Amino acid sequence: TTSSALKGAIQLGITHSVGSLSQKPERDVLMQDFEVVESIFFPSQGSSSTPGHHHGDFKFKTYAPIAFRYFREMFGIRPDDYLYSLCNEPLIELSNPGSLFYVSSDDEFIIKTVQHKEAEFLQTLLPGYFMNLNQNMRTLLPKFYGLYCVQADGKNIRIVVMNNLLPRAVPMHLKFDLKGSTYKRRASPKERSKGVPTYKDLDFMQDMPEGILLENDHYTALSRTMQRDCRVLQSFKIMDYSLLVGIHILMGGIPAFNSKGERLLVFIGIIDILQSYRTVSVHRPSFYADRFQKFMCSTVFRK
Amino acid sequence: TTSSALKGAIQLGITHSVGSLSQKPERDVLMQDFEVVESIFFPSQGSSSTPGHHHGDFKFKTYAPIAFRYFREMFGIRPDDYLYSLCNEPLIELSNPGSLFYVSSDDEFIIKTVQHKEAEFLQTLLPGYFMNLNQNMRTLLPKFYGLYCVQADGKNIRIVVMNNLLPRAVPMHLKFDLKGSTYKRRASPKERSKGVPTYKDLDFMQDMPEGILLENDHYTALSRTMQRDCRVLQSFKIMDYSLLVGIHILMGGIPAFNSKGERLLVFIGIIDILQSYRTVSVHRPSFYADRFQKFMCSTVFRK
Repeated sequence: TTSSALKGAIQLGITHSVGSLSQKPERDVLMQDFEVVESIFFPSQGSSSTPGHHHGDFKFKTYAPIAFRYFREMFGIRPDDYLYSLCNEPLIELSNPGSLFYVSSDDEFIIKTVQHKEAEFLQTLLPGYFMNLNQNMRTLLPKFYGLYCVQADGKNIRIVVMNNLLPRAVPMHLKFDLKGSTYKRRASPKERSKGVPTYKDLDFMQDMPEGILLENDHYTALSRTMQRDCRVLQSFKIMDYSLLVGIHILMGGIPAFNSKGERLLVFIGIIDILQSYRTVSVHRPSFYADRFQKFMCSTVFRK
Repeated sequence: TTSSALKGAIQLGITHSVGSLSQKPERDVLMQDFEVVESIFFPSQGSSSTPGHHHGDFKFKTYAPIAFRYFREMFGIRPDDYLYSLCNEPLIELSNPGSLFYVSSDDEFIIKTVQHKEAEFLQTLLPGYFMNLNQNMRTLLPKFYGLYCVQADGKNIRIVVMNNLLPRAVPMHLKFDLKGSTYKRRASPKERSKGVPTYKDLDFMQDMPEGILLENDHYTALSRTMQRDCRVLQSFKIMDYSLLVGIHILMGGIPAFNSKGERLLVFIGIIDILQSYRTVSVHRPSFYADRFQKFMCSTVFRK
């Protein structure tokens, strides 16, 4: 039960870590806060912790606690809802190729697994992530809610908690994953035997040759924050990220769009961020991010 | 003419540096931006610059240009007004013991001189200063508008541009400079032969034994952002700063206050910041900042 052992510790780990944060009074974030790493150990019969069929014996670390309560707050995630969704309702597994990929019962939170490299990375990129939120409210970047580590019998599973663009609340008729490149960028046979498959660039150019149409006001805004997100991402030497796009042929938090003659609710966000600088040229990530926006404006079309 | 040589270069230096920034389109700040140092050289007869009786021959460096346009913007300093006030109206000198202390004609900007140490410092503390603005709008900290350096015949005069709490627009009947300490913290004989002298702690405790009274709403707010500013300052290992307080016995941007029976417009802000970590204990700055607020609540009184 590699999984059930993890599944429980994560729920038990967060209840404590975040629960006990909520007794302390809130106070602004300082630079020092991004580097903190608070831990706590979870024995079977520890008074101040709890025992468990899950909690056989382990330690639970949470990175940058105070930054993440900020980030949650700024995302509008009331902590009661956070730790209800995660720790109180049986979260559910999901195949997606040692790394796991869990999801909340309410399907508003993804819990991914991440390698030591990709995790320490994220950690270093918190201050830019902060500088981003506070300057670009409509940022299509991933919404990171938390970063933790379940150290288990001499092995560390580190995990990231984040939003889940396309939640299941509103149905998705179409899903595209887009990089602005082309090579082997079709869907696998397996993938198109799904119900609402996630197509890719080449698929999009033959299946949606007419673009996805937007009114000048909505397009302007989108162009604007693509450009901005791309400038950030570029700054961090990041690449191989894609624009996940949920089409809904109609809390409609989407944009006003049109097919080749019909009303739409698109739903989009940038994904697969944590990958940068470990042999690409010094001007590669720039090229990648130009290609990106320039292409997302044969994807999202105007007038 | 050590001074007139500086006075002109500063005006000529900023016009160019900031003027030419305004042709480029605005774009968000990134962490990389805090470390940039842009320069430009000012010969007598340089086409793309200008000549000058002031500009005999010098180089002009501006630190973190893009962060400072952000900070200006956030302070509501329209750049046309910035470089009119500074570069277009004859700024005026001021004794205040090689360091000079200029002021704008309109008296809305102080131009101080700073040593290599205190300047590089400020530079390192920009990201926290950013994290502060964006989290505490009513921050009693200094408003840094710009940081530059006039390299002159093989010597660097570095200078800081900032707000000027008590401007002369509204008259100041009383001025206090307060640290929450006491030792040799009286006014010099010279100082009290001024018109509107800047008294200090001991003076304040005998001259204002009745506090400075505030209504629960206004006091709450003040307490709150003292506490917060002090937490920031503490974080940066900073001390020997004071609360400059302008009393006006009545664009009234002050707070509602009362004397021992009369209406008031107080005007306050934290000053003398750039001094930290260069032999004080690891918990000294904390002690300094506790003393501070705890004392500023025998200075600013409630109910």
